[PDB]
Amino acid sequence: ATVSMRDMLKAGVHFGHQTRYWNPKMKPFIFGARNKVHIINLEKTVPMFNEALAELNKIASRKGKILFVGTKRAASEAVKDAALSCDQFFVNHRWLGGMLTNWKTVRQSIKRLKDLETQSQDGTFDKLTKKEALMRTRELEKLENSLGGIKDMGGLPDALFVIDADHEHIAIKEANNLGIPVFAIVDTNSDPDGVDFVIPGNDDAIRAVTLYLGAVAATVREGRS
RNA sequence: AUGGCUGUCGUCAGCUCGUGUUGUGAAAUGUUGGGUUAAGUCCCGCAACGAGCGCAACCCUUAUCCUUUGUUGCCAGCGGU
Repeated sequence: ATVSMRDMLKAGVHFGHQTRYWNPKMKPFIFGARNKVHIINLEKTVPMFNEALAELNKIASRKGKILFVGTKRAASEAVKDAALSCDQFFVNHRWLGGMLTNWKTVRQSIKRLKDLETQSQDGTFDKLTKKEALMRTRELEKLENSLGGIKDMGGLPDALFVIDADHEHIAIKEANNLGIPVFAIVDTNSDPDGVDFVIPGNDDAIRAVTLYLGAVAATVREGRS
């Protein structure tokens, strides 16, 4: 249910950012400065990695629903790969400011969406003009581009897994105003002071991210057993 | 002192709200930006997400044809003038 040290070195989780982009609040996680870029100390990661998955395993044991939030080009598809396979929810393209804190109004949008899939199956678009049809279908891809992963959820999730905390300060802050636990893959540029459970590591690699959420897909299945 | 009604800015494209969020606060954000349009018209991006009054459309008339009717309307195809 855990990962080893050498395979993490294979995915390049030690390759952080330059010294021109590091957040001074992560000095306890910096080994040294090789080639002018900070290198993450791996032996500090694995225990904190297990502190995260063990905590996430109990949340998954009580029939809990977690959220996978990754917006960058690396996890634009990787997040979805884990989601439906691990029976969870997600967002991968656009995080609407006020997705959880303003859940009362965004819930209006998901019912607005579920009407579109229903009208697309029975044959409601093939009785009216293309003027009203094609723009309504373009409204359907617009709504599934963001709400397509949390349409079949209902209510705000129990926990939350986020990638690149710097790029998702609007996401983790919404969980802080609710008290929802945060499991972040914090990088050298991000801030660790807003996360409940930090995991120092690189996120700018498709093989690195799949090593992360691919592993948490196993622990969530351990909770669903 | 007012209702009703009316002009005007101006048929100019703007004016706001709910919720969330930022700020001690007045307020801001949304409604900013890149293009576009007659138009916060539309698209993308975005701590914004949506909704309403507007704009547009639905109304009337005019320009084309078809179906239906032919009086007191009209005169091609045929007779008497």
